[PDB]
Amino acid sequence: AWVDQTPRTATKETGESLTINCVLRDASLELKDTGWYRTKLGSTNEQSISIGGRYVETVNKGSKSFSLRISDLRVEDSGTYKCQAFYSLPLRDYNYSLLFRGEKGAGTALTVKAAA
Amino acid sequence: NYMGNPWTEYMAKYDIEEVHGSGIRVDLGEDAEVAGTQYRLPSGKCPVFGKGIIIENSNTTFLTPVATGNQYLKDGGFAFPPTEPLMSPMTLDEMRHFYKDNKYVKNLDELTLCSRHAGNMIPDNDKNSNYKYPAVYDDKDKKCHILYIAAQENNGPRYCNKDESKRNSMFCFRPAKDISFQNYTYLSKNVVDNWEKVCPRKNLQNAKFGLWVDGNCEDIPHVNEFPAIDLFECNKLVFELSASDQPKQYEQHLTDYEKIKEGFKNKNASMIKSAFLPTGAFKADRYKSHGKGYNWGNYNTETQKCEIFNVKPTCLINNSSYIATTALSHPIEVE
Repeated sequence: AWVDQTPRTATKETGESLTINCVLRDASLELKDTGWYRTKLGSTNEQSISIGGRYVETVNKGSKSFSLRISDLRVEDSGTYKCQAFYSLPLRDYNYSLLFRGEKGAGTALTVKAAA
Repeated sequence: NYMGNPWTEYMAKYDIEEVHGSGIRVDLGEDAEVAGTQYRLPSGKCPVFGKGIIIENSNTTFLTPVATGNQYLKDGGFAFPPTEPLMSPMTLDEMRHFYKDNKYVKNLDELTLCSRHAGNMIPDNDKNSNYKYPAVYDDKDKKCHILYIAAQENNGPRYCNKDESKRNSMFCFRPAKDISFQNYTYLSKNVVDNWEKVCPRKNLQNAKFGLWVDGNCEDIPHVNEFPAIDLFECNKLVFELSASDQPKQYEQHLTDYEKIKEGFKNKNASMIKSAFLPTGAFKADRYKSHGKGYNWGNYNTETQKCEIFNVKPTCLINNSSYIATTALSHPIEVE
């Protein structure tokens, strides 16, 4: 299973909009949960994004795809975004599912310049 | 006047406190949050060759899945229960085929691959937990075993003394390098992808660790000498005296705050939700050895004497009656 992440690069304007797409390709495992993480340039340690406000996420478990949309863009949004799938893992005894860290996206390098 | 050392690059893998960075005998060098509660877990950067866990009151081995549920015998072992599809144990090739879609991961050596794999099990549905489970890889099998229990020792004499009035039961164990563990390696979540060149593995034939002083390799000033019939016995002792993150203040009747101190996370229906917490005199840590211990041994095959030490060695002496060994090394293998 690999995570097909598009676009790979976005150069955007303050106030505009951005839609990152991720598709779980070659998955035998059902999508249970999703995660998004950014590396702002300056840092390289990866912050877990908080979905809410300008950050709106759509998950379709059926087609194992999922997407972020960032609206009204700010310069503080600049950075490399990566989505990640988390799989449900049934155990051959109980009824409860384990979570299983999936593969990560290759990334989206976003830039939100103003008048430059 | 030159203060440098032409051995420095060679001996870097024997600077165990820097390359490994955690306990060896008992590794619990990091804390991680899981569903709002901090637990201890293994965090050494180097594999531990020969290492497993002995269960004291049971006949069940530690690579047997954990308990409650009809399957691998009685009070269970330490390993992950069967999933669908089975994720533990996984063989080398099964593992490579799983991560075929990932360039970096599919090509990892068998040991970092097992560590990475083990690191994909999420603890307790906390999708964002930094907490990753350790693993044991069996080189005879090619099987990677993920460990659900990260604890390495619970066994004070007054509850755990062997099959006889212990007070009787619930879980006595200790890490060991037993002969039936020779093909095993103990892997934290942090085993580095290049351990093969920065970490110890094979013992050094015809070599004695020394200290570089004044452009000469001198004997280790301060050693403790033990009898040992063979190299295997020396390594067992070195391992026994090595870096240890065990709450090396032993507990009585097991309390919740001290269950977690030992690396436990669950009671197998919920977590171990300790609601007191150490905010006073700790620094949230006092049992992290960060690799400080008697991690090195000079085995003299003539005198059958294990010479064991607690400072990093900075050069090697050529001596045909010696074998240089470390707590991390394979207990038998020599180069």
